[PDB]
Formats: sequence, structure tokens, C-alpha cells
Amino acid sequence: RGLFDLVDDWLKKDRFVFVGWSGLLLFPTAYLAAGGWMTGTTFVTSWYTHGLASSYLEGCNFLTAAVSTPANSVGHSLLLLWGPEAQGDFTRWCQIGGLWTFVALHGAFGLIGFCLRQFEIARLVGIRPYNAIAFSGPIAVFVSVFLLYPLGQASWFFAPSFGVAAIFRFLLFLQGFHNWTLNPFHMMGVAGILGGALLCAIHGATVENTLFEDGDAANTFRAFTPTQSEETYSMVTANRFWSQIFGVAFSNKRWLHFFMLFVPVTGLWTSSIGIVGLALNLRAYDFVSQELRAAEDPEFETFYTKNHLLDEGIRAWMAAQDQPHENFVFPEEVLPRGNAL
Amino acid sequence: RPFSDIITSVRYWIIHSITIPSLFVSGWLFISTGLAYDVFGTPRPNEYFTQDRQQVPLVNDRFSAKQELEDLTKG
Amino acid sequence: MTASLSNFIASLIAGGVVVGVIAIALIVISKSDRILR
Amino acid sequence: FRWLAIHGLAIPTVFFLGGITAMQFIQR
Amino acid sequence: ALRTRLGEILRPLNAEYGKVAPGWGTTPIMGIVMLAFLIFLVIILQIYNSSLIIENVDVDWANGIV
Amino acid sequence: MTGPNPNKQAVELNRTSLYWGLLLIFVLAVLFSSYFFN
Amino acid sequence: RIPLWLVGLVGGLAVITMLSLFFYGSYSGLGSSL
Amino acid sequence: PLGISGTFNFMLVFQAEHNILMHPFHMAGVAGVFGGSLFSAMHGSLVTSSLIRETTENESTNYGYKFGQEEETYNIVAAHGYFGRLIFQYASFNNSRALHFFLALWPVVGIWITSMGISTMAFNLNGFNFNQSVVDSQGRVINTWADILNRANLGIEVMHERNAHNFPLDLA
Amino acid sequence: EVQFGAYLAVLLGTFLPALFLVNLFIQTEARKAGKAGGQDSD
Amino acid sequence: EVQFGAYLAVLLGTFLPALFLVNLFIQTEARKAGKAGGQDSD
Amino acid sequence: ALPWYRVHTVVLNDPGRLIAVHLMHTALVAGWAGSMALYELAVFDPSDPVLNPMWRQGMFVMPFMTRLGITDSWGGWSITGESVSNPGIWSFEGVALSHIILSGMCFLAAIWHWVYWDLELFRDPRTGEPALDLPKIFGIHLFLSGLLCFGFGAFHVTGLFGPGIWVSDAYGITGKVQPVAPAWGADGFNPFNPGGIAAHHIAAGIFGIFAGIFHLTVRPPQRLYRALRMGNIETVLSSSISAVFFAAFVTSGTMWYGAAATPIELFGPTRYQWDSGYFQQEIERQVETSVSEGLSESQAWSRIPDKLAFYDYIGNNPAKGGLFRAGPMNKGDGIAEAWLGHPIFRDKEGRELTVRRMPAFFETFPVILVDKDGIIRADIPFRRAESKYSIEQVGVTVDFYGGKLNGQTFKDAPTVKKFARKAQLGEVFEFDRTSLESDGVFRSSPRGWYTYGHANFALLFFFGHLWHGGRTIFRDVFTGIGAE
Amino acid sequence: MEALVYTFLLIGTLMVIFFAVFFRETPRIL
Ligand code: CLA
Ligand code: CLA
Ligand code: CLA
Ligand SMILES: CCCCCCCCCCCCCCCC(=O)OC[C@H](COP(=O)(O)OC[C@@H](O)CO)OC(=O)CCCCCCCCCCCCCCC
Ligand SMILES: CC1=C(/C=C/C(C)=C/C=C/C(C)=C/C=C/C=C(C)/C=C/C=C(C)/C=C/C2=C(C)CCCC2(C)C)C(C)(C)CCC1
Ligand SMILES: CC1=C(/C=C/C(C)=C/C=C/C(C)=C/C=C/C=C(C)/C=C/C=C(C)/C=C/C2=C(C)CCCC2(C)C)C(C)(C)CCC1
Ligand code: OEX
Ligand SMILES: [Fe+2]
Repeated sequence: RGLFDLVDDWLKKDRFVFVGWSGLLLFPTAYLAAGGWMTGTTFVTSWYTHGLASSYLEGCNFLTAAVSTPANSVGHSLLLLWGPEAQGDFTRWCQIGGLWTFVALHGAFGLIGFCLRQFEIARLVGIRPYNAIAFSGPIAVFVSVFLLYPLGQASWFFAPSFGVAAIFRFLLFLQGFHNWTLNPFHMMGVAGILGGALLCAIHGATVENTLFEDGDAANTFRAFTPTQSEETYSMVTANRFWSQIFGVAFSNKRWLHFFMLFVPVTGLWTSSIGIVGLALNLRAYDFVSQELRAAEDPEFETFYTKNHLLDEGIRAWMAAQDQPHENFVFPEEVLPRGNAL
Repeated sequence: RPFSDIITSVRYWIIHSITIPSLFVSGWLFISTGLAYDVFGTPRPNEYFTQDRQQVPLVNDRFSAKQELEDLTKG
Repeated sequence: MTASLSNFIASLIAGGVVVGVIAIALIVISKSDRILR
Repeated sequence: FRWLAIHGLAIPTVFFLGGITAMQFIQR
Repeated sequence: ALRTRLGEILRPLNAEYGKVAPGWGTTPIMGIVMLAFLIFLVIILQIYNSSLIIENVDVDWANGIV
Repeated sequence: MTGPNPNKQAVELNRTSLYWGLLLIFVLAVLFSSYFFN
Repeated sequence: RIPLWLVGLVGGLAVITMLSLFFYGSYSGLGSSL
Repeated sequence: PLGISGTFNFMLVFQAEHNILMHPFHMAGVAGVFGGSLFSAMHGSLVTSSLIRETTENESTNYGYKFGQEEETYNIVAAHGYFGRLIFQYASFNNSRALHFFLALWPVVGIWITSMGISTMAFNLNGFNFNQSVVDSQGRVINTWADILNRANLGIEVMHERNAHNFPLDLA
Repeated sequence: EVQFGAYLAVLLGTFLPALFLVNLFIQTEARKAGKAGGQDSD
Repeated sequence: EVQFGAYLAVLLGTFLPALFLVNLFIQTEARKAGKAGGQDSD
Repeated sequence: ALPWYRVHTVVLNDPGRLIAVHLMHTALVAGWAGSMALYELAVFDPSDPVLNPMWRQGMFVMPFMTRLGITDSWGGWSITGESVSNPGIWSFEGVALSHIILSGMCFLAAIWHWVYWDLELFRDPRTGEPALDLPKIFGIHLFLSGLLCFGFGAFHVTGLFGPGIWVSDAYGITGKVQPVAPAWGADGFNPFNPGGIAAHHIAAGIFGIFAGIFHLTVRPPQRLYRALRMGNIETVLSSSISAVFFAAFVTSGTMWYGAAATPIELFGPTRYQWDSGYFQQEIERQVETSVSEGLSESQAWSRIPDKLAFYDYIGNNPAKGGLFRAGPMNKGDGIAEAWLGHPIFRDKEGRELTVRRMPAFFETFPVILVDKDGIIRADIPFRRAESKYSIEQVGVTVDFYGGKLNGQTFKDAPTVKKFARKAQLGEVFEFDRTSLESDGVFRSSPRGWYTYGHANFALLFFFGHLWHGGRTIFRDVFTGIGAE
Repeated sequence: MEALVYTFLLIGTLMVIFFAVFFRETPRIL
């Protein structure tokens, strides 16, 4: 009837890719985060920001290419193309590291626009919105690492660059400087990721091994029409199996599939709380009862004090080349070496 | 129209037998004519270091960062 | 009135036409592709 | 029409692969 | 269903329930306010970020009067 | 007083969800104790 | 009309000429440490 | 070491001496458990989304499943039409058997491949090494992200077992 | 030297929430024994 | 200087027996609501 | 038959007990703030507000009382140090005891509002079922918050009828509660301008007064009443949470980066005052002007206050603490006593060597002595065998200036190495680590803890926006979906 | 004195594992 109704009926039309209202936020912003990454890893260097090479023009393969974080002198500037740093020039915008905030900002509005996509399709199909709530897990890892972690730090420079090996140094930068593995929020996150991979490997292998005979063929994939009301696997058998192997087992398909949602997602929320606590440098660095004892008793050694000496090697050896803006000129005689290494 | 009925048709490969080589070679000429080093400011292998500047160039200012990169890219 | 303030309002106008040319093109095509009752 | 949906993703992809094959033959 | 003396005063404030303005109403007036408040939040963030420089406005610890 | 509330409900917790919630507390007690004792 | 398996054959060996070209330039040109 | 801090002594020393992160079999099992926790929470949400009304709003959602029943407890056509619009139509498994097989394939193949990464790195066939790989025409080494990753490996290598070594190369 | 307020953190972090979850189970079984009407309802 | 095991004596001497006596009251009211058969038995 | 995570949904269709519950959360919040502030006055020690301020003693809610104009206490001490004969009612003890009395009365009112749940006010006069007119309830409750915003900015802040805001100078030396006149220009959006706070709550209070005048009279459209589900009460909760974590990123933001509403005399310095050398450059600037006015060097450093050098110290950085270490910052290394002075390192050649300072990342950092141009001149070597820059070779002597070591010179390598290690930690202080059993590792300021809670809270409330929000829109299908 | 708490948490965790396996609410059809 009205003008709003014609636009509402056009976006929600059955077509190849469902656009909806949320596609106006997703499809422009996701196309430019992805294309900003493919351009930045192919053409744009890191020679002026980090003093590296992170492009395909500079000989890096898929692994050692990245879209890199800007300089520490930029601080937390948004680095707009028209801004006071770039001033409209495209070429000087790329050399300062403007594509990285271009990827991260238009990417953050892609994950907004993709989670709104999951509320919109669920309302048209008419189902409960648990996909949009389980996808809030990965939103809490993008925001609290690519956004909330460099905000608490000195600049955008201490953020993960969007490249394969550039994530890998961020894994190593976070052990030596922060002792991230000791943090109980990672420990509750590893329990959800390795726990979530566990549940789909079991529920994959128990459904597929309690199937009913619905055909004479040896292939069991053929014997399932999608619109049938009979269940395709014996729940009573699978309960009787695991009650004797493992001792305790699900007797509820509604509780089972909810539990496959809770376990992976909670590991992304609990691990997201800790990385917000490392923006503020509130790290779980030491057990002081272990540290006061190892100072007074020069014979008491645990595995825990062995990890601190591994972190002095990370804090001293890479920090010269890690942070060229700070100009660490270490002598050879201050770098902690071991015996004969 | 189904997708597999498109690519098996001849009229599809009539059009895209011209457009694919005319677009792949334009991606070749975008590099071999040295154009990609000037749009994105990526250093050529000749020009990581210069005769004067023998260190690693860094930006060291918030607001005159455009002017400092005008310095480090002339020589 | 500064360099930074004049460039920002120009981006705000440029942010209006990006929303604009998407919106103007979307109203016109929504007239032609209406669904039969 | 879906010619704008695919070719927004495929016309760039062949253009960048025209550049990635050219960078294999570039040396110092 | 217990009449109290304070309940008698506030009763016309709750006596309406679910009356609507028919049509689109004041919705286009609201969006012009929401478009305006979106521009307001962008501006005061960019002042704070030093990505929008205003003359005689410096984002630094200033001498409050003692 | 006034009348009885028609919104009275009952709370349930089966034997299954007891052992989840017990094990949830003890494993969080195992995990976070070492940091609290410091 | 073209048989579909001919299409996946010609495009499939075209990818091998693209991939093995990329593993070629790991040992020559830039990024080869020569 | 059978412990918790002993595990991270094991992982870091294994990084300096073998470079596991660049090895493509740790790469094929990070994809196994990131993918595994994806398809876990992606399958577990689409079942819980499309549950059929069998309870009231006062009692629990889970009590609409009686144990050993023969009726299907969720509209599988509903969750197929949702994911058939969330990405596109042809990327959705209508077959629930082939769906519940892909949940068992992806992690298990990812951990078979990974556990034969530790095995092939037990015999000192390490991961990739792209240190000093990018040079200018003059021949000076241009750093990459692998060179920054190398300086993290050199810090752990010169500090692990700080008294056990006597000779310049950790052969063990 | 350990913090002596951590004993109160842990042993009340165990007992107070775990004794809570026991109570929701005991009154659950009492309502089921309450309706059932035999030998235990009273 | 006080004994640091007295905090554990008092605060568990309060809470553990007092949370016990709460449980015997909650299951008492659940049995009474269990037999009564209206809106709360379930 | 409710699960344990749905026990508090019996209050959905009961407005009379919706208040008694919301009064009980209020009686616990107010009883916390009273009993927290009573706990802090038993712990606070006003012996030296220069080297032991309230932000060293872990005072959390106490910088929120002194921010809005409370300096005196019934003991007679003050945070400004000036003595008082009588603070009257509103002191630290008067506020703490009044948030308790408010808690006891919101407790008793919630017993009333729970028992007498059946009031005619909450019934619908057209159907009889318990209803809340959520558009006009929003008009009333927004008009009230327009008055309390405009009333705060015009009277409490500007000092018309109030004390005003704690203001300070640029470098945290002088600070006092005073009325603040509003700054209406573009300078009001400078967040370090305290006049912008007065101009905000006056301006935005008026907008909140006359939005309640709008949202009382004008009823919602038919479209927006159905689209935003304004008959349901959970669309209030879905969108109130969105207005609450959004507020919590802002306050955790402006606590962490600093604002005029977060003075560094109450919460402590930010980390960006250590990274940029905000106090190192200032202490030198008050010496560059002193030496230029014909002075000896030790008389120039003696003019520097002990408070100004106390901010130039890495133990006051909030980015140095840890998470599971607990207590005040005085548990870190002890209560500071005096300033040991400013050591100046000179070699046997006589040039000036500055100790390279520890960044906030590094827990451990090698002691490095650098001259004016960046050349490494001396250090303390890890490997003592092949040593080429040791202090024994270079012959570095230390010279103090100001503080209690005013004119002294230590020349041997045992003593110079002891002062070279403690000079990378900012300034050099004498502490008292035996009063609180100070173990020897740095803690965090209340600036650091406030940013921790209210930014981990706001991330959790983002999940509550998606849960309670998707529960509002999808309300007809939460028993399940129909198979037809 | 400190390790006594850690031992009580560990064997206390193994108690509720024992009761969950053997005293489980046995599910029944009909
Ligand atoms: C403004 C705050 C607010 C309010 C008023 C509500 C209100 C409600 N929520 Mg909601 N929620 C919120 C925030 C809020 N929520 C946030 C931030 C999240 C994300 C974590 C959620 C996630 C959420 C879910 C997932 C669910 C609800 C549900 C409910 C309903 C019943 C609550 C219940 O039974 O819990 C009863 C809780 C208990 C008996 C014990 C909980 C014990 C907690 C976990 C630890 C102890 C709390 C601790 C002392 C609090 C410290 C204070 C801290 C908040 C600062 C009710 C309408 C339920 C619902 O939809 O109703 C059908 C439901 O399933 N909420
Ligand atoms: C006379 C005019 C006047 C003046 C001088 C001020 C002055 C001020 N206003 Mg105010 N205001 C006014 C009128 C005025 N107001 C009116 C009429 C309204 C309408 C009612 C408002 C509404 C308003 C709001 C809503 C806010 C202000 C704020 C401010 C402060 C700006 C400086 C600052 O710290 O912001 C810092 C700037 C921001 C915090 C930008 C907000 C953008 C958010 C944070 C983006 C991120 C959102 C996202 C959910 C976070 C998670 C993402 C994460 C990954 C980063 C300052 C006190 C801000 C304030 O109180 O902060 C202390 C603020 O948030 N004003
Ligand atoms: C009778 C009124 C009254 C007064 C005068 C005080 C006074 C005080 N309280 Mg208290 N309090 C009260 C009631 C009161 N309290 C009640 C009823 C409660 C229970 C809820 C509390 C709970 C409480 C706590 C928990 C704390 C205090 C604290 C304080 C002290 C500092 C206040 C402060 O910094 O808040 C700052 C207040 C704010 C930042 C509120 C901001 C409001 C947000 C931004 C509104 C935004 C939404 C808005 C409505 C949108 C519409 C805007 C529209 C105009 C356009 C101060 C002495 C603090 C203290 O030191 O305790 C000893 C403290 O931590 N109060
Ligand atoms: C030699 C081998 C013999 C078998 C060894 C036995 C060990 C088995 C472990 C018992 C699990 C008990 C947890 C109770 C859990 C409980 O009782 O759940 C009972 C639950 C049954 O659910 P139903 O379908 O009955 O529930 C339907 C509804 O009522 C839901 O409330 O079973 C499961 O879901 C358990 C599956 C996950 C199993 C979780 C195990 C996690 C591993 C243990 C982690 C702790 C180890 C800590 C050590 C420090
Ligand atoms: C940045 C930017 C921009 C742009 C954007 C865009 C437009 C982009 C796009 C782009 C794109 C979008 C890109 C793409 C790329 C692609 C590629 C380059 C691909 C490749 C591939 C490959 C290489 C793969 C491989 C393979 C194969 C082939 C088969 C088998 C398998 C495998 C996987 C191995 C703009 C203008 C806005 C401006 C601003 C900035
Ligand atoms: C009756 C009455 C009264 C009284 C009152 C009182 C005395 C009050 C008190 C009150 C109180 C005194 C209260 C308190 C409260 C508190 C609270 C409520 C708290 C809680 C907290 C929480 C629970 C938290 C938690 C946590 C933790 C612990 C850790 C970390 C995390 C968190 C934060 C979560 C009077 C006489 C006046 C009047 C008449 C009547
Ligand atoms: O033992 Mn255990 O860690 Ca395998 O590397 Mn050689 O050995 Mn000893 O050093 Mn390094
Ligand atoms: Fe399944």
C-alpha cells in the first residue's frame, strides 16, 4: 500500500540471496572488510609502520602476509581517509596503516549486520532465535580482541594484524608479556573449544552408529527422506551404550542439542572476559607465594618458575624488533642467555 | 535459471571467452607496468633503503604523518 | 572552519549521498518489481 | 538479476589472480 | 482491587492502556531526531579522539581553577 | 494483606541438574582457588 | 551443450596450473631467499 | 609433564625447537577444533531453534521429550529452510544422516592429522622456516612476520633447560 | 605467605552455592512425594 | 594477633548449620504445597 | 514447574510485586554503599594526604563522595588537609549512615508493596487484567529525570545551591571543591573542561524535561506500538539494558583515558601519563625555569613538591597490577615516607646518563644507562664474561639533588648499581613495608578496578540485550513452534 | 595448611562423580 510496504515486500522477496533489511548493513560492510583484507595483504606494505614486509608484492606467501596495525605515533586515531592524518590522500593512508582500521571498523559493522540477519530470517521462518544468540559468542571475541584490547593498550599497534603469521606473533606476544595461558579465563575457554569439538565428534559418531535399517543398500546415506516423522536413530540404544561405557548419558534430545550450544559458546564468553582484563594489564602473572619462596630458597624449583624464565626470553629477545618505535637498543650482555646457547 | 544449466551452455562460453582473458591480462598489466607500486605506495625492490636513509623508516608524529612520509619517500 | 572540521562535514555530505544513491535506486526498483496480489 | 551478485565477487578475483601470477616472476 | 488514597490520585495516569495514534503518526519526526543524535555522537567522539580539531579546543588536562 | 497471588508457581530441579550444578561449583572452586590463595 | 565433466576437467587443471605456479615462485623471484 | 603448568612448559619448548605453528598439521587441527566447535554450536542451535511445542511456558523446554518416544522432536524442514536462507540454498544438508556424519568427520580427521604433526616433528622434521626469505636487490634481509616469530622462538630456545646444555646446538 | 581471606573465599564459594543447589533438589522431591499421596505426604 | 582458623570456625559454624535448618523448612512447605493440589504441586 | 532460571518470572503479570522486587534490589544497593563506606572509614588513614592519598589505600567509593563535594569527616580530618570544627550532617560518616537508613526504609516499603500486591491502580479499567501503561510511565519517569538532571547541573554543580565539583590543576597538585560555571561553546565538549559537565546536565536536563512533556501527551503510532511490542513489558527491559551497557562503556572509557569527571587526585594517574612522560616533562620544566633564574642545581630540585614526583613513579601506574592479587596499592611496597631525590648519573668522562625507564608491559627490564643522543653507554650485564659496557668499566657516579639525599655522591660500583636499578622505576622513594606486610609486587589503582568491573559487566549485558531482546520479538514461539 | 584445601577440593570433586554414575536418576520408558 504505502511506500514503506513496497520496500518491505521487496527486500523480503524469495530470491537467490536473502537481502532483507539487514542486508543493507551487512552486504556493504562485509564486502569492504573482505576486500580490504585481500587488497591489504596483496599490495599494501608494512614498511613504514612496523618495518616489515607483509604483502605479496614483497615476496610474502599466504602465511607471512598481513594487513598490519598502524604506528604507535598514530595512537588510537580512527585514521579516516579524510582525517587529519591521511588528509584525503589514498596512498599516504595505506602507508600509515589506514586499511587496518578500515578492515576492523567495516568488519565490526559486518558482525553487527550479520547477527541482525539471524534475527530477521528467524522471524520470517518463524523459529526461536538461538542462532543469533550463539553467534554472539564470536562477536565477543572480535570485539574484545580486535577492538577492546588495543583501546586499553597504548595504541592500535598492539592489536592483532589480519594475517596468518601476524596472529601467530600475537599468540607469542601474549605469553611473554602477559602470561595469558595462566589466566583462568583462557582455561575456561580451552575447555569450551576442546569441549565443543568433543561433543560434535561424539554426537556425530553416535547418531551415525545407531541408525535404523530403512533400506536394503549398504549405503545408509540414501535411506533418509527429509520430511519423515520417524526418528532416524535409536535413542534408547545410544543411551544404553554410553550408560555402560562412560557411566552417564543423555536421555533427552532437547537437552543434548542445547548442551551442544552452551559448551562452545560459553568458552568464547569466558575467554572474552579475560582479554578485557588484559587491556588493563590486570594479568595473572605470578603466584606470590611461589615467588617469595623461590627468592628466599635458591633450590626450590617448580614447572611454574620454569615458565617465567621462558618469558624473560620472550620479553627481551623479541622486544627489540617488536617495537621499533621505542628504539630498544639492547647490548649483547643484557640479553638473558642460558648456558652455552 | 539453474546454475549448472548456465555453465554448460555454449552462449555462456561465447561471452566469457573474451572477458576472462581481457580481465586477467589487465591484472597482469596492472603489475608489469609498475602501476601498483604507485597507487598503494609499496616499495619496489630497489627502494627499501636509499643512499642517505640506511635505517628502517618509521612515522613518529600524530598529525604531520603525511608530511613525514613525504620526506621518507622522495630519496 | 579548520582543515579538520571542514573535511568532516564534507564527509558527512559524502556519507549522505552514499546512503542516498543506494536509497534512491532502491525506491525506483521497488516500484517495478512489486508482487502481484 | 544475479549478474550483479556473482560478478561483484568474480571480476575482482580474476583481476587479483592476474597480479599474483605476475608477482611470481618478479625478482629483486 | 483495593482502593487506596494514593491509588485514587495516580489512577488517571494508568487509566489509559493501549490507545494509539492511528497511522504513521510522529514517526518521521522521531527519525529526524535520531539522525541528529547519530551525528552528535560522531562529533563528540572525534573531538575526543583528536580526529576533529576545533580551534581553541585542546583535549588535554587543563588547569581547572583552584 | 490482600488475596492470594495467582502467579504462584513451583520450582523444580531434577537429580540430573543437581550433579551439573555441584560439579560446576567444585570445578570452579578447583580452578579459582590457586589464584585466590595467590 | 557441453558435458559438465569436461568443464570441471578444463577448469580443474587450470587451477593446478595456477597453484603449481604459486609453488614455483616460492623457489624463484621474490621471497625465495636466493 | 603430567600437570597444568607442565603442559605449557611442554608447548613453548616445543615451539622453539620445532616451530609447530608454521607446521601445516597444527594448522589442520586448529581448523579441526575451531571448525569442530563451530559445527557443534551450529548444529546444536538449529535443533534447539526448531523444537516443537510440547510444553507450557511455566515448565522447562526439555520436558517435551519423553524418553524412548518414536515421534521426531523437531521440525527438520524448518531448520533446513532457515540455513537454506542464511547462506544460500545448496549449502544445506537436508539429509540428517549425512549431516550427523560431517560432525564426526571434521574434528576426527583434524586430530588424526594433528597427532601426526607431533609424530613427524618427533623425528625433527620441523615446520616451515621462512627466516631471511625476503631480500632486496642489494641483498639486505627485509624482515617479515616470520622473522618476528623467529625472535620469539630464539628467546625460548636460549632459555629452555638453561643449565642442561654444554654445546652450541640443541641436538636434543 | 598466602592470603588468609582466601580460605573464606573458597570454602564459602564451595559450600554456600552448593548447599543452595541441594535445597532446590530436596524441595523438588518433596513436592513429588507431596502429590503422590502415599506414606510420605503428610 | 588472632587465630586465622577462627574465621572458618565461626562463619561455617553460622552458615552450615543455619543453611541446614532452612532446608528442613523449605521441604516442609513443599510437602504442604505438594498435597494441596493447587497451582504449586506439579 | 519453573526451572531455577525462570523463578523470577512470576513478576511478569504482577505490577504490584514488580515494585516490591525493584525496591528490594534498591535496598541492597543502598545498603551496600552505606556499609562499604563504613568499611572504608575504618581502613582510611588521614596521616599524610600527600604521599598516602585515598587512591593508594584502595578506597573505591570514597573518591565518588569527594568528587561531588564531600571533604570533611566527623573525626575532624579532611582530604584537603584544612581542619574543620564541624562538618554538620553531610560528612563521610553522614553519607554512609544515610545510605543505610535509606536501605532500611526501602526494605520496609518492599514488605508493604509485596503483601498488598492487589491495588486498583494496577488494574485495567477496561478489561480488569493487570496492565501498565508503558508509554505514559515513560513520560512520567523521563520528566522526573529531566528535573534531577537539570536540578543537578544548575544547583549542585554551578554552586547556586550546592558545593560543586572537585576540580584540579593540570598536574594534580592543587585541587578543591568549588562551583563550576558552565562553558557553552565548543569548549564544553573538551572532556577535561569541568565547565562542560555543568553545561551538559543543564542543557540535557531541559531536553529531558520537554521530552517528558512530549512523551506524556502524544500517544505512540499504531505501527510503532506493534513493531516495538509496547504492550509487552520485556521491550522495556530489552532496551533498558541497551541503554545501560552503552553507559558502562562510556564511564569505563572516561575512567581509563581520564576526564574532568575523573580527577587524578582522587582516582590516581592514568597509564597515558606514564607512557607519554607527562610528569617527567613537567618536573623538568619546573627545573628548567628554576635553573634559568640563577640557582644551584640542588636548590632547583628542592622546589619540586613530593606529590609531583610521586606521580612520576611506576607503582602508581594502574597498568602494573595484577588480577588475583588483592588489596590496596600500599600492600604493594608499603606506605611511602619521603622522596629520596633525583639521581643524576655521570660517567668518568662527565656526560649525563639517563636511565632508560621501564614501560608498562615489562615486568622485568634490564637496567640500561643512555646518554642524550641514544647511544648505549652503560648497563648492568646479564653475562659478566665478555662485558663491554659495565659500570665498573665506564665508572658511572651518581649525584642526588633534592630529597633527603640532597647533596651526596656515591662513586663505587656496589652502590651505583643499587641506585641504577631503582631509578628505572620512575622516581626514588623510601617506603614502609612492615606496617601492612607488603610483599613486594605492584597492585592497581581504583582507576584500574573500576575499568575492570564496568567493562566486563557491559560485555555481559550485551548478551542480555540479545537474550531479552530476542525474547520480546519472538514471544509467540517460546513454548516451541507449530508443525503446521 | 594450604595444600589441605586443594586435596579436599580434589577428593570432594571425585565424590560427586561417584554419586552421579551409580546413583543416577535411571531413565525409564513409559
Ligand atoms: C537489568 C538486568 C536484568 C533483568 C532485570 C533481567 C530479568 C530477567 N531475566 Mg535476564 N539477563 C540479564 C539481565 C537482566 N535480566 C543479563 C545481563 C543477561 C546476560 C547474562 C541475562 C540473561 C538471561 C537469561 C539467559 C535468562 C534471563 C531470564 C530473566 C528473567 C528471570 C530471571 C531469573 O529467573 O533468574 C533467576 C536467577 C537465579 C535464581 C540465580 C542466578 C544466579 C546468578 C547467575 C549468580 C548470582 C547473582 C549475583 C549475586 C549478582 C551480582 C550482581 C551483579 C549483577 C552486578 C527476568 C525477566 C530468564 C528468562 O528469559 O526468563 C524466562 C533466562 O532464561 N536473563
Ligand atoms: C550545551 C551542550 C552540551 C554540552 C557542552 C555537553 C557536554 C558533554 N556531553 Mg552532552 N548532551 C547534550 C548537550 C550538551 N552536552 C544534549 C542536549 C544531549 C541530548 C540529551 C546530550 C547527550 C549526551 C550523551 C548521550 C553523551 C554526552 C556526552 C557529553 C560529554 C562529551 C565529552 C565526552 O566525554 O564525551 C565522550 C564521548 C563519547 C563517550 C562518545 C559516545 C560514543 C560511544 C561511546 C561509542 C561506542 C558505543 C559502543 C556501544 C561501545 C562498545 C564498542 C567498543 C568496541 C568500543 C560532555 C560532558 C557524553 C558523555 O556523557 O560522556 C562522558 C555522552 O555519552 N552528551
Ligand atoms: C536520595 C538521593 C541520593 C543521594 C543524594 C545520594 C548521594 C550519593 N550517593 Mg547514592 N543511592 C541512592 C540515593 C542517593 N544517594 C539510592 C536510592 C541508591 C540505591 C539505588 C544509591 C546507591 C548508591 C551507590 C551504589 C553509590 C552511591 C553513591 C553516592 C555518592 C556519590 C554519587 C555519585 O557519584 O553518583 C553518580 C551517579 C551517576 C553517575 C548516575 C548517572 C545516571 C545515568 C547516567 C542516567 C542516564 C539515563 C538517563 C535517565 C536518560 C535520560 C536523560 C534525560 C535527562 C535526557 C553520593 C553521596 C556512591 C558512593 O560513594 O556511595 C557511598 C556509590 O557508589 N549511591
Ligand atoms: C573405567 C570407566 C568407567 C567410567 C568412568 C566414570 C567417570 C564418568 C564421569 C561422570 C560424569 C559426572 C558428571 C555428572 C553429570 C550428570 O550427571 O549429567 C547427567 C546427564 C543426564 O542428562 P539427562 O538426559 O538425564 O537429562 C535430561 C534432563 O533431566 C536435563 O536435566 O548426563 C549428561 O548429560 C552427562 C554427559 C556429560 C558428562 C559430563 C562429564 C564431564 C566430565 C567430568 C568432569 C569432571 C572431572 C573432574 C575431575 C577433577
Ligand atoms: C580496499 C578498498 C576498496 C576496495 C574494495 C573492493 C572492491 C575490493 C574487492 C576485492 C576482492 C573481493 C578481492 C578478491 C580477491 C580474491 C582472490 C585473490 C582469490 C584468490 C583465490 C585463491 C588463490 C584460492 C585458491 C584456491 C583455488 C583457486 C581452488 C582450490 C582451492 C584454493 C583455496 C587453494 C575501496 C574501493 C572501497 C576503497 C577503500 C579500500
Ligand atoms: C531494617 C531497618 C534498619 C536497618 C538496616 C540495615 C542496618 C541495613 C544493612 C544493610 C546491609 C549492610 C546490606 C548490605 C548488602 C550488601 C550486598 C547486597 C552485597 C552483595 C555483593 C555482591 C553479591 C557482590 C558479588 C561479587 C563478589 C562477592 C565478588 C566479585 C564479583 C561480585 C561483584 C559479583 C534501620 C535501622 C536503618 C531502619 C529501620 C529498619
Ligand atoms: O630434555 Mn627436555 O628440552 Ca628436548 O631439546 Mn634438548 O632435550 Mn632437553 O634440551 Mn631442549
Ligand atoms: Fe544432532
